[PDB]
Amino acid sequence: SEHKEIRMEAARTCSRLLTPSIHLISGHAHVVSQTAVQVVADVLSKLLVVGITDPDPDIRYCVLASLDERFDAHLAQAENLQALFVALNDQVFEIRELAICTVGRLSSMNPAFVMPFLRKMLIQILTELEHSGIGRIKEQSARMLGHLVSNAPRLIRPYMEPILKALILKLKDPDPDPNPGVINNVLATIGELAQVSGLEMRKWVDELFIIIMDMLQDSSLLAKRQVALWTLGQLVASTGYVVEPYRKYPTLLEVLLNFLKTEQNQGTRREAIRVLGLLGALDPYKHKVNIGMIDQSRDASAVSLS
Amino acid sequence: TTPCARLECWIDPLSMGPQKALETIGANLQKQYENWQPRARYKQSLDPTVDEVKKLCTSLRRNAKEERVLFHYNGHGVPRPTVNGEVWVFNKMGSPSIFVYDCSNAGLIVKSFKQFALQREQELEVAAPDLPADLFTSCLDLLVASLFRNFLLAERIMRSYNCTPVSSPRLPPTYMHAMWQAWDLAVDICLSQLPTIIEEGTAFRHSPFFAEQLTAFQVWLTMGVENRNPPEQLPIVLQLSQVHRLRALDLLGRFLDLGPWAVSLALSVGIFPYVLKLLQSSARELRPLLVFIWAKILAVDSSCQADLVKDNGHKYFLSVLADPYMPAEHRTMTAFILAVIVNSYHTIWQNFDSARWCGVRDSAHEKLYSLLSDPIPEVRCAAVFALGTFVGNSAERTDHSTTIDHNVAMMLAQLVSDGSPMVRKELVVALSHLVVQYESNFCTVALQFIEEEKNYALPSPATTEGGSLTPVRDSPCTPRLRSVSSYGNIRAVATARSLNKSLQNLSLTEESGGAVAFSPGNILSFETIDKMRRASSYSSLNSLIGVSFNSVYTQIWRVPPASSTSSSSLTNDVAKQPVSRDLPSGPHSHQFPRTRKMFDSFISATVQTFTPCIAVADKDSICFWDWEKGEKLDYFHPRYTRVTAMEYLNLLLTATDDGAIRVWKNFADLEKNAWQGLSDMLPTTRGAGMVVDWEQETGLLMSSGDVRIVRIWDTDREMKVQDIPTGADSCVTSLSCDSHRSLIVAGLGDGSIRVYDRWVVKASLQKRPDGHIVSVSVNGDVRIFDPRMPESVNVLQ
Amino acid sequence: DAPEAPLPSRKAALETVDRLTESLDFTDYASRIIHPIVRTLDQSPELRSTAMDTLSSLVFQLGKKYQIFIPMVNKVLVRHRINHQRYDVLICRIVKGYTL
Repeated sequence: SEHKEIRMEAARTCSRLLTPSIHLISGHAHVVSQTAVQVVADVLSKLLVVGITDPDPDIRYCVLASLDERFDAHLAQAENLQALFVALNDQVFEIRELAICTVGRLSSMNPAFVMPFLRKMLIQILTELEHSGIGRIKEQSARMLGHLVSNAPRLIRPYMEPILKALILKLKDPDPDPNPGVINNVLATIGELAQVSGLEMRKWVDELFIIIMDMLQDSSLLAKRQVALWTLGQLVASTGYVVEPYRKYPTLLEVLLNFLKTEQNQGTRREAIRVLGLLGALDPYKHKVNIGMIDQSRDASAVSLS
Repeated sequence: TTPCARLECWIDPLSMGPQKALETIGANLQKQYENWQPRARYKQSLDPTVDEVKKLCTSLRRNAKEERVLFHYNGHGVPRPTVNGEVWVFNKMGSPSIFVYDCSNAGLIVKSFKQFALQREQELEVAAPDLPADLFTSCLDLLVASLFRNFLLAERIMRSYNCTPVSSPRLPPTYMHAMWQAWDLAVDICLSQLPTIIEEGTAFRHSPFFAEQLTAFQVWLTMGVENRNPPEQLPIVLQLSQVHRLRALDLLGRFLDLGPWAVSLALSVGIFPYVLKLLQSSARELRPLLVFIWAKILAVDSSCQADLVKDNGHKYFLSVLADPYMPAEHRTMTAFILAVIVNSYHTIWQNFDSARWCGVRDSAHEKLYSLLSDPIPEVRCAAVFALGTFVGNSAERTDHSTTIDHNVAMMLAQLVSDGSPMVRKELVVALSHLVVQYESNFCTVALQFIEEEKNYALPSPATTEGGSLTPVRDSPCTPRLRSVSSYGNIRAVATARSLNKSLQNLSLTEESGGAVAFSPGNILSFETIDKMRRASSYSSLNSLIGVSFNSVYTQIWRVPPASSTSSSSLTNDVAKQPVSRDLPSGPHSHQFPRTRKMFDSFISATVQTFTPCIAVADKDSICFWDWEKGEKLDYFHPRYTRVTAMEYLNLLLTATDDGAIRVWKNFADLEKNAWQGLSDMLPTTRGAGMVVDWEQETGLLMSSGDVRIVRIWDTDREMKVQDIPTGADSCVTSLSCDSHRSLIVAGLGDGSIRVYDRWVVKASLQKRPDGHIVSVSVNGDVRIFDPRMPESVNVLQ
Repeated sequence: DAPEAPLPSRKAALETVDRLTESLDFTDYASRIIHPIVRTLDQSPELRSTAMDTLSSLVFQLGKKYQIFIPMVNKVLVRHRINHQRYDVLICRIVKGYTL
């Protein structure tokens, strides 16, 4: 196991210019726990790498991340990476984002360096990481974040008015992605009123993007608990309607759950009456295994058939 | 003063007239100013003259007191009213501060100053003179009143507006107004600092202190709402600038929403995150989450200290920064708020840890005279030692110690009380940390002939001061000549008798520092008493030593274990078996347990290795008679070569008295047992090498000599002189390596020891006055070393 | 990237500067400001002196982003051959503004 890389030291350290990707696609399996791998985790990130050859010599030290001894080198790795996000490299934007996810994350500089990528937004999904990417870190110190956060919705909420869409969906994905941040979302929950309206008034476009409106309504409802008892029956109504236009309903699956995880339960089948039939309807029709699946949970988690 | 200083006021209704409640608003200012204070002259509507009068009244009002002075204005239909003169003829510790409220003229007014100053600066010179400094003019729809006027009052009041205004209040909702008083006690305390962050953020270095000035300067920054109008009203100041920005600014934003909940009803809260959430990761960077930052924080910590807070965790986090010092310690004093607040609490116990930890390290910053803080520590710092705990107070007690030894503000009587408690625990700690500390607590006495009460421990510590450790440390030698400062007055008289007693008690620490230190004025372990034995070798496990004796009876001593004589006159050799206690001698052999001879120019040096007895035989063919066989496999070929010593892992060494030191390639003698043959024959040292060091785990050479110098040698590819020791005035018997470390450990016919560093520099030197060191011993990892001298051997650690 | 009309490419990049001078500029937008830095390398050297000024106008207000963003732009104008001036002057200035 050991000698596999032991000579490859000189090799991986030395050139072979186009290949050392595969040098460093290795190790990466495995170990060789001696302190050279420290410096090996270093100098090949000190060259560093150039011209789209970059992504893994990023991923690597992310996979090569370790601790605790020399704390410089640890976030010194990060230091580098942090800088490296910007430089074109459109997945290598993502990819180093996609990494880390644990650990160390902190240095007050960093959030100020973390944030701007949330402030990219381009490309959209790049941001969508750091939200969750801070989703934890949010709750280390909201000090920087919670407000840096609070900006974002305060930045984001206004985006509900401005025409359509391509952003109004680029509202959607960033809506929950902070929800790994809990408390802030709690202490506001006017995202209800905004979005509660967002679905109602129609018909604006194809609006195909709507479906992801709902996902957030859902994941929110988790942190939303009996607080969320507000506005419901409408939702139960509206969605209960929304169940029967404009299909695929992957959400109403996940959607209706969490409502009942916020617990209007058995009387619901009065308010909305036919939901039984309405489900009893769907069940044979759709395949969409989840839809096959979730109606159960829908049913199941709802009720108790009376 | 209380309230601070003199202030000016004006209002523009129009021109020369009163008004309903226009009277009333003026006081509200003075009130608000008293809420910020001071001697305030209200006016209304005046034609310029009536104004001009009271300026001179305040120009009379004696501000050499005031810490500042103010000139307010407000909006009249553009009253031009002495663009220059009254202003400029009243012009540049009661420091003047000017205030402007304009559509335009504000800057112009400011612009005017400099311009008029440009005159009233330059044109004064040829008159050989108004000096602009400490004279500043601060600059200024549906819901306003007068913004920049309200701004400073009203600091938060205005803030609540830019809250309600607008888009954010969707989230926090909702508005109403007012009420909410004692929960608001924090918002100020917050918004107090919330700006100051940006301040320490942007300050550089123009800054506070002086209060009401900064109080404005703070409230100035509330102008960043400025948002109203595409002329976002852009106050101008030249005593900056960001506004905007300043994350705390973006931060206070939801620090409001923390309050917008509880205000809805019922209060209830209470609490709120801000100070807390700011407090927490202040440790983060404080630990290692910052690269220099610049502390990013400390400003916050200051006001944070003032409350019961959280006060500890702050004061805790304080010492954290005090740990990250020295580098940021200045920045602490930049903020200095310790000097403010740390001194501001002389009121600690649990805190005494931090009060030490913060304050000690603070007090450590070296320094500022405590002044009355010295009586406070004479209370507080003294009462800390009451528990005799902890070592957390070990040197922490000694914080205040050198202060009395620093300068005299007594430091004598208030110290006398401590003078009792100080020396008391001094011997009770018996730890050089608080002791070498308490050495300063001792030093705290200054001159101050005190009492036998003082003279009581004078001997008592001096005893432990004899004890110390490595008492021959030249550190004592200087520390000896230290108190000899008091002794320049000798030989007389009274305690001078008592002085000489404590004086003579310390023996002498002599070189190497003393070798330098002497002219400026101009552990020693075991010592056996018997006739001088030539070479001495301990049994490994047992402290029983062989000592080959000049009295021919080679003695065993477990530090008498036994003598032995199979030999005559000088017995110059003992080498114990590397495993057994079996020792050779010269060339009789013994085993200290059997304590008798095994088997017998004479061979004065032999050492067990392989299993060589490594010895250079004077038959001139060096004979190592291998103790198993007692047979010499190498006898090879014009003197008695000075050395046969196995180079540890690999080899041997031979110096020759002709001057040629010959490194051994002994391989074919070791491979048989090139029997004896020279690797490097290098006459440099004119004669017999007094010591050769074949490095323990490496191959360096050495040549010691009685040449009154030494040469370190590097023998790898070939022997070459590494560096040279020197400074010997007498015959240097030998040296050695430190086992793992590099210490040339040398000794001389003076009885003194030279510990020399790999510069070939003797760093430490043990000296004995009466001896001549021809012999030494060493214990490598754990260390107890047996030296020798003319009376008899002296072991030392 | 505009359609290929070169006028906006400058003129847009100007109205920026206009506000890049004025209030509320950087942090909320950073990459989106640095992204077009590349668009200067690609399209007409027209865009240089505008890029000179766009980027410059930034350098004034916020220096955080400035330093970052040191190296990126260092390589930027290499391909675009500029390596000058006032922007660099600012760079010198504000690096010195860090020494100051």
